[PDB]
Amino acid sequence: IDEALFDAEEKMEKAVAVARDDLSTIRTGRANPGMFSRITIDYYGAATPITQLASINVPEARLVVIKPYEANQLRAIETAIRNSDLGVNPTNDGALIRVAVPQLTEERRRELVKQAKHKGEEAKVSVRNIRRKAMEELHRIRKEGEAGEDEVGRAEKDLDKTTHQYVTQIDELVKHKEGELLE
Repeated sequence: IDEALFDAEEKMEKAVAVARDDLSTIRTGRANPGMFSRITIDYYGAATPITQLASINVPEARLVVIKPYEANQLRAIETAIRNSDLGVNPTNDGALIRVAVPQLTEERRRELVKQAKHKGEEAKVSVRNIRRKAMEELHRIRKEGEAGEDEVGRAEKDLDKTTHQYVTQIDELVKHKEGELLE
């Protein structure tokens, strides 16, 4: 009864952490390491993100220079960024990669808004399933009489409040990203 509830809340908090991460990978004006973390290369038969194979210094708000842990790899990485949906032009001074992040085209903004909204919807749906799982658990507990009708009743109101609070937090992260996209 407490397990179903305390473990649900913790799952929710975790889904909100994941959502936050996922949303930060969204490309935007003001470059950041976040957008590169989803681009990855064939590193000896398995894949591996550019973010475990290189260091990502961000000089200007609209420039990013990268320093691969291994100098021969420098090229495969440059290829990766050139392939991304990020719509960016890579370059290299032989040991490092220069990447100037063009201004978002207006059409591309609305595009990425839709993406951010979708990630929210995804994370909110999963919070709701976490809740349904524990809610079905309390319903079980009430049927088999392993706690009083008043106990469970209280725990159902508490879960509902907790769920609402985390769904609301995900809408926040969305609205913030969407505002960040439109200036």
